[PDB]
Amino acid sequence: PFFDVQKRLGVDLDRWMTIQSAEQPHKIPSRCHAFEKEWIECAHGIGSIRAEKECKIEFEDFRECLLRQKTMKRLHAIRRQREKLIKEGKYTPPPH
Amino acid sequence: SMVYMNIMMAFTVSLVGLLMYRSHLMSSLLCLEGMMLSLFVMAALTILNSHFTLASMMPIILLVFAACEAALGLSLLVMVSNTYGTDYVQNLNLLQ
Amino acid sequence: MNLMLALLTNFTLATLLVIIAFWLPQLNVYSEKTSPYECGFDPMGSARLPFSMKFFLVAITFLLFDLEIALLLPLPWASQTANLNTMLTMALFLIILLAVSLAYEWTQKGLE
Amino acid sequence: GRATFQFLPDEARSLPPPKLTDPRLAFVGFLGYCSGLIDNAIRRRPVLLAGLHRQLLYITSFVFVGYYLLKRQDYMYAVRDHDMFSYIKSHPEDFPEKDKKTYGEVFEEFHPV
Amino acid sequence: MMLYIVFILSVIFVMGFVGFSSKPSPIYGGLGLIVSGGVGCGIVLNFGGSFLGLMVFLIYLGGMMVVFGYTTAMATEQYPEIWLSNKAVLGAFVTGLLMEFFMVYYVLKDKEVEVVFEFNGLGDWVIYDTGDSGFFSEEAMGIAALYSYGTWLVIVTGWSLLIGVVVIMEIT
Amino acid sequence: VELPSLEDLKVQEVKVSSSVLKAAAHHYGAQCDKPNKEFMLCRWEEKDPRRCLEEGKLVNQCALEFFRQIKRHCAEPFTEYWTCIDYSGLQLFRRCRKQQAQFDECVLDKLGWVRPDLGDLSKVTKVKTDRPLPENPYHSRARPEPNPEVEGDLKPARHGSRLFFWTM
Amino acid sequence: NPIIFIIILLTIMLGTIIVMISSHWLLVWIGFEMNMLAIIPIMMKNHNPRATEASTKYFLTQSTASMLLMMAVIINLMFSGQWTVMKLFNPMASMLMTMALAMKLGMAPFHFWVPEVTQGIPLSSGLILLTWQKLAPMSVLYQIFPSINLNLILTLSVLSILIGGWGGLNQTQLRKIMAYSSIAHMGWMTAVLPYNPTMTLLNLIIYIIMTSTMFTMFMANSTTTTLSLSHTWNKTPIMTVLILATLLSMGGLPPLSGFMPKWMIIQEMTKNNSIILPTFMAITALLNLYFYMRLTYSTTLTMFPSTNNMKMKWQFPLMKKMTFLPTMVVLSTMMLPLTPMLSV
Amino acid sequence: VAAFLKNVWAKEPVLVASFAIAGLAVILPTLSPYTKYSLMINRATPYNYPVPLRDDGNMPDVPSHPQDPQGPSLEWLKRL
Repeated sequence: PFFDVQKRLGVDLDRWMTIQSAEQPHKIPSRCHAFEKEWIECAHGIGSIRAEKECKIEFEDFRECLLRQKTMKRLHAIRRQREKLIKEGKYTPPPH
Repeated sequence: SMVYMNIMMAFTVSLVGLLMYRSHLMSSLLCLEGMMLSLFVMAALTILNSHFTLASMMPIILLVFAACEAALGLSLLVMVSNTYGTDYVQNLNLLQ
Repeated sequence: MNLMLALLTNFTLATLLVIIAFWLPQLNVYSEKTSPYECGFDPMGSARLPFSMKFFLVAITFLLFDLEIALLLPLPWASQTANLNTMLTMALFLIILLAVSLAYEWTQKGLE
Repeated sequence: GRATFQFLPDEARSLPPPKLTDPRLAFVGFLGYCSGLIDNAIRRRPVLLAGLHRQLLYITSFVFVGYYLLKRQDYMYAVRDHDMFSYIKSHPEDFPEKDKKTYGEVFEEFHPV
Repeated sequence: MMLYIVFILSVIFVMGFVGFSSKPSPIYGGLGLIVSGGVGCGIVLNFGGSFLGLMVFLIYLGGMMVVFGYTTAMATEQYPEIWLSNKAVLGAFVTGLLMEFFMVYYVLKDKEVEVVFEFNGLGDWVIYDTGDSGFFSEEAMGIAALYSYGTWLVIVTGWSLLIGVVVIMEIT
Repeated sequence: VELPSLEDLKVQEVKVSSSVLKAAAHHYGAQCDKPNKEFMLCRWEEKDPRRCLEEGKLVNQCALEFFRQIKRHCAEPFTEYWTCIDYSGLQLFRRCRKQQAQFDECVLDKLGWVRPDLGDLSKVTKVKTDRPLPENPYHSRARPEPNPEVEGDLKPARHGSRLFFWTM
Repeated sequence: NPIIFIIILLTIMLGTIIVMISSHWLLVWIGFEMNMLAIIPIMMKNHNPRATEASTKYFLTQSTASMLLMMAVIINLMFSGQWTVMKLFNPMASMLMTMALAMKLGMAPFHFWVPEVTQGIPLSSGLILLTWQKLAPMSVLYQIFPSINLNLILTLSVLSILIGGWGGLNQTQLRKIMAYSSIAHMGWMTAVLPYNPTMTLLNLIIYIIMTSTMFTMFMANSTTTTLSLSHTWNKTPIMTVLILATLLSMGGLPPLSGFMPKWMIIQEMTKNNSIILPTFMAITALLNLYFYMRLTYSTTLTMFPSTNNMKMKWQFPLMKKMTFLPTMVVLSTMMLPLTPMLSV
Repeated sequence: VAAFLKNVWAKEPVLVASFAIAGLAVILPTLSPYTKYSLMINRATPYNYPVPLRDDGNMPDVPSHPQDPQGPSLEWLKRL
């Protein structure tokens, strides 16, 4: 069972390499650093059983910051928006 | 992208029929050390584009045990051939 | 984009000279006795490769001394740093942790 | 439920404490009184009234430990009801007041044999 | 030279495993790993982290792959053979070899077929997807290896290896 | 999202090379100090570089005049200075250390500048209260509300352990 | 040899502490990695060619059961990147989690890890050390608990006692009879774990006590059931009365204290309107008792002490902490109104 | 014991040279005041960019001009 010795006596055995926004030895953040700090702000004193169905907005975009799932789909469908009309004009834009 | 499907297809170098079978047990311990680099790479592609800056010490430590692990397992596989001369996984005496 | 065309030159020049030296006069028109005399001075040798214990422990011992030089590898990168009392006293630990693993095994090596 | 990783926390001061001559504390160590007699019986003693110094310190063990164990058992029920009654005190919509109705309201089954 | 130089490496790496995942007579098993270990390092030597790839040659391919071939002589020293010269090897080689192309065949070669197999597309240059640039510190990947904060990490892994010898100083 | 037009672009762009930009480069930053340090507060202290486009031109327009001054007054030792340092390989500063004072023979004197030896590139400064302080950051949406607490009073078990029968 | 036998033995329990003292999936990987490194010497000590051909059947079963765990970490590394030990945020990860870890605790699938090791290790002495490896992953399922599919954790547990029960009626070798009914007592505790995950630990602390005291009784000579006959009238007739008491206690009979878990654990399994689930298992552990009866019909009825050999000398083994085991493993059923408020 | 440091150095002067360098290596960082300058040099090497601050009441020090006598003492290295 989770004894949690390291909360009693104040050494960090690890605790620092856990999350994406913790220390950054020379302060170079990640690609989704802005959403980690925002999402952890949501569920702190919340007991995580109501956090699954209440917060639900600051987590979903953060999932979509990281994989870029629909951003790549809105991009892929523009290759099918045009590019059957290769021969039907509209180069758009001319170089450069 | 497709750089993750290949390689998640390549994680199926366990495949359990060829993780202990058939004989010449060295062929089975082979894919136990070759199941690494499907974990050493699949971690390294994720820590590196998403600049975590700290978790990239974990792929260094991922080799250090699995080398010492498999080296231990290779010690015993001499002991099965020290008593016989052939490994031959269809050796079985202690029933179940 | 030359790294990667810095070596595929070097290997296709390598595999060039092999087949021209080996395989091209291997099609020559001499008599070419194919009799089993090609092995030298150990004529038959009707045995399997026997196990040698003193030449197995040399393999495993190296492998466990090889790991923690890669822990020891980022010592020059651990110089331009923050708190350095930690950095010095931890760097001295691994070497001693490598040194004790000698002295226990050093009381029994064998004719290596 | 706060103040994690204690054997028993600071806030257990206002609990009675569970003072002695309670029959559990007599029973805790009574089994130890039985246990020391077994301790001779395993070894072909052949006494069954053997060395008392082995037959003592079993009594001292269980009674001390069992007392120091029971101080958190009475705490944990005391912290159990303390959090239930607060959630009873808030949210009256989950706790209605039932109507008092005597036996002039009910027409029950009625099934005679 | 193309934009598809990463995807063209990984298919070799997938076919590197199917080389030794079936049953090749464990001296060509070495020729399944060293092929894959370099080709796999061809993937990792992109994306910035070159120190983390070049170590896979030194400690894995340089250390373990000698000892894995320093055995198979002192044990398993029967009369050797080659794979694909028997019937049990070739029957399993082709089985994933189709799916090594068939997975590629419709993941994106159709327009979008249809809902479930089009969320992840091949290419294009968003495989790296790291713009814009950085600073003169390191890659990084460079200021990552630390005898700073992690001390509990090293004090285990140093000490876990020290019992690694004492377990093998016995039975053999 | 909404973007500014094709106008508020296409400004007078400094079209120089890398070494001639790194040539002076040292006298440059340590003596303008009004548009650029405040531009960092316009980027660090508030993000979204789509709002902050004025002072991106304030740092640029003054830099246009910095090179315009050095061309008229003293450019004869300048052009030979970044000549030798462009003789490449890492652009070291210990090779043309001899020829550095022939450039700076008069930059301290003719037009009157200074040599910022090592006090630059540190020593965090203040500027002035220039824009209104951007409270209510990027979203800062809601907390949300926590769970209320219990202090109460610790009284013991109501009739004792209440498990199956188990009086005391 | 003597001092290094402690340092191997000391680090076994140091491997399992880091499993419990951790907020980070990397450290729980190291935790029962080095346990699989530091058990392999204890298998060996007298170097017999079954033992070498038993630990190698032990080994790679706990190499893969290690290896799928690190696969389960790197999946939810991709999803949200938090590495605290908590819910796993992906049903493709948690499915691969629970039935990877089901090999180290071995459930009813992942079958013969339990008999094929424990049989025929010439170290029958202990091999009480196979109670740590039942204790490390249970300390992992206390946290992962609110993220499971609720069907897999029961289907490995409904099969657990139905096949750990049948497996040993066909046995004589009492190490296998201890190896069996060790899957069964892993069946009662993980059938409950989705419903109030404490009052699981009550079953485990009882299971450490009653099994540890069984092996210490066995360390006079006992190997086989026929050898379990020939010590009533030879070694000590008080041993026959003691070996009766623990078995009848470990069967779950209400005058003793192995009925302490079930009696409490059905207080939780119903109260959750699940009635057909305990009635199957409660009637299933009944032929888990026909091991123990028909074992007690050997020693306690003077069944043929022949081949006259006299032990005219005393006994000097070390029966450590034995005098206090069948006084808390039998007589505690009245004295536990709340053991589940100390452990809670 | 004073002969033991001279009657093993007549037999194996190999590991004796190792301990002589193993020792007198841990000892010296607790001795010379050249250390903690090794941390003082290593602290004032700027990697990142110095972001500025804002005036609000204080005004502790360090105004908008950097070449004023404003900041701390890191200029002892040029004299070094």
